[PDB]
Amino acid sequence: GLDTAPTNHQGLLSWVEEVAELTQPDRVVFTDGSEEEFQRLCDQLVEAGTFIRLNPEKHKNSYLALSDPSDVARVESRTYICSAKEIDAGPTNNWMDPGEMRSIMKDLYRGCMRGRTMYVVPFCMGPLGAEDPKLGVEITDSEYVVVSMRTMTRMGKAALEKMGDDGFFVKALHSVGAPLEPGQKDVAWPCSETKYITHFPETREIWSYGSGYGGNALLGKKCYSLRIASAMAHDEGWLAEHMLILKLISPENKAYYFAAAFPSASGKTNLAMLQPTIPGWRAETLGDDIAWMRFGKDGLYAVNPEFGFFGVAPGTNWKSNPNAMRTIAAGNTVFTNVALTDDGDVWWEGLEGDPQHLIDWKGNDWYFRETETNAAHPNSRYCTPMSQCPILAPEWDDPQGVPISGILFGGRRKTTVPLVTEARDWQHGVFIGATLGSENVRRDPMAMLPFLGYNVGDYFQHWINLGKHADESKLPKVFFVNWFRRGDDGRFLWPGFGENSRVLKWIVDRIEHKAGGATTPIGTVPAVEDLDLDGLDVDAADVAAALAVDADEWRQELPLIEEWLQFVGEKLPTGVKDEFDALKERLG
Ligand SMILES: Nc1nc2c(ncn2[C@@H]2O[C@H](COP(=O)(O)OP(=O)(O)O)[C@@H](O)[C@H]2O)c(=O)[nH]1
Ligand SMILES: [Mn+2]
Ligand SMILES: [Mn+2]
Repeated sequence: GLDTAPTNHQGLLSWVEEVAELTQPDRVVFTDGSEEEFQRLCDQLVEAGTFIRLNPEKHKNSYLALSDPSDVARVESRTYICSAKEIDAGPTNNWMDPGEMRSIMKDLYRGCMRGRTMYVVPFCMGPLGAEDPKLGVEITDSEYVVVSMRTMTRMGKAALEKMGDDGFFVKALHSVGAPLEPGQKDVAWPCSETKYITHFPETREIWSYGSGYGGNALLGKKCYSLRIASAMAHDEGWLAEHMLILKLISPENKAYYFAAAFPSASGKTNLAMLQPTIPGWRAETLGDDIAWMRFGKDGLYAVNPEFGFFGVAPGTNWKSNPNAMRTIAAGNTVFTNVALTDDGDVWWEGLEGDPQHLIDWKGNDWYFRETETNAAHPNSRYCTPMSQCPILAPEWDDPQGVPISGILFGGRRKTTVPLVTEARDWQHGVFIGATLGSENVRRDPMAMLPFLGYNVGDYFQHWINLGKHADESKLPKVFFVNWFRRGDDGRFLWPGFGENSRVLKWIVDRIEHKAGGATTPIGTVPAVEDLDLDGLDVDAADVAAALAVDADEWRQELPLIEEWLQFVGEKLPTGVKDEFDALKERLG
C-alpha cells in the first residue's frame, strides 16, 4: 500500500490502514493537490473513458464526464443522520440506529475496493489562515472525486501540514461500491444500485457508499459543509447555512454584505452574481451555496467554506449569467453530463446557438427538432475554481470573513408573500426563516430541509439563542423576499434578476435609516413610493400588487404554518410558538 506518506499523523495512518484492511485496495495514494497530480489523474480518467479532454483551442485544460444514468443526483431517500438517539435527528431527517447502520455499511465496504486505488484526500474547509481551520480527509476509490475535490476544496499538501501529527479532522469515507475481480474490465462510471450517504454527528464522520456523483461523493460539498458543520455549529456557537454571500457596493463606494438562503431553483446563483441595474451600484460575490457565520469581537462574520463552484449547467448563458460563463471560459473545468458538440466543445439547453447535431450525455446521437430527450442532463454540472470568477470579491480568501448587514430568506410563491418584508426583530426573523415555503406549498426552513445535521426544532432554538445572547444593534436585519409572485393573468408582477438590486437598495436604505415602510401583520413592508423604480419599465400597480399584504391570503396561510410547526414536534421552540401566536393575533 503506502507507508511512504507525507505525514507523521498516527491517528490518520491508523485510520487509513484500518479502512484499507476492510476494503482491500490494490494500493493507497495520498494526494498532494499539485497541478501535476491533477494532470496525471485527468490523463488516467481520459484513458479509462471517464473523461473526454475538450478541444484545447476552445477551452484550456477542461473535461467532459458522462455518468451512468443510474447515478445522477443526490438521493435523499438513502441519506441518513445516525445520531445515538432518534430525536436528535428529528422529523426532517432519516434516522437509523448507529449500530444498525455500521453493521450494514461495514458489510458493504468489506472488499468493495478490490482492483482499485484507494486515494486519501486531505482538505481544508474555509481559508487556510484560520485559528481553527476545519479540516477533513476523504478516502475514496474514485479519481473523479479526487479531481473534483481539488477544485471544490483547498486540497492536499497545505491541508495535511495544517493537521499536524495529532489535531482533529473529519473522517470522510467514500466508495463507488463496484469492486473488480482480477482480469475484469472496468466501466467508465462505476457505481452501484445499493446507495447510502450516512452522517455520524457525534464523531463528525461521513460514510458514503454506492454513488460517485456530486454531493454523494464530493463529501465537502453538502455532507461536511452543512450536515456535519451544522452539528459543529450547534455545539461551538456559530452557524452553518445554505446561503449565498453577496457583496453589494453603493455609488458612494460603501460595501454591504448579505447572506441569503433560498432553496435550489429559487434563485441563489442569480442573486449571488447580480449585475445591478441602478447607476453606480455594482456587486461582487463570495459564494452561491454555503455560508459559515460566526460572531467576532462585535458583528456576524461570513466565510465561504468552499473553494469552487459546482453549478447547474442547463440555463446558463451569456445573457443570463455572463459572469458564470467567464469563470468557465478560463478553463480548468470538469463538465458532468453536458452534451458534446461536433467541434469538441460543450453545449446544454439554454446555451447560445442551435447546434443541429450533438452527442448527448448518454453518448448517443442527438438531433434538432427530433430527439425527444435533452442533450445535456437537466441537472448537469460544471465544476470550476472560485478564483477564475471575474466578479469574485477580494475578501473571498480572508479567514476573518465579512460583516453581514442583512440575512435574506425566500422561495417561489405565486401568491401571499410580498416582494420584500423586513422582520420586526430577531426572533420574528428566526420565525420568518423557520416557516419559509416554496412551490402544494413545501416548508423548507432556512432552505435547510435536506441538510440539517440535527433536530430541526433544536436548530431554531440555536438560531434564537445566538440572538438572545448578542448586541441587537450589531445583529444583521432579517428580510423575506419573493421574486415569483404573480398577477391574475399569471405573469410575474416583478421582473426580478438585475432589477432585484432595487429591492436590495431598499434593504440598504433601511440599514442607513434612509427609507421607510408600513408596519404590517407580517413585519415592515415598503410602499411603491419607497422603492427606486426610476428607469424601470413596469406598471406601478403591478409593484403595489407585489407588495400587498392581504389579510385574507395570510389567514389561509395559518393552517399550513400550523401543520408545519406540529410536524416539527416536541423540540419546537417556545420562541417560534410565540411568533406564530403573535402573527395570528395581528391578522385577527
Ligand atoms: N422570475 C424570476 N426568476 C428567477 C429569478 N432569479 C432566478 N430565477 C429563475 O429561477 C431558476 C433558478 O435560478 P438559480 O439562480 O439557478 O437558483 P439556484 O438553484 O438557487 O442557484 C432559474 O430557472 C432562473 O431563471 C428572479 O428574480 N425572477
Ligand atoms: Mn444547492
Ligand atoms: Mn445554484
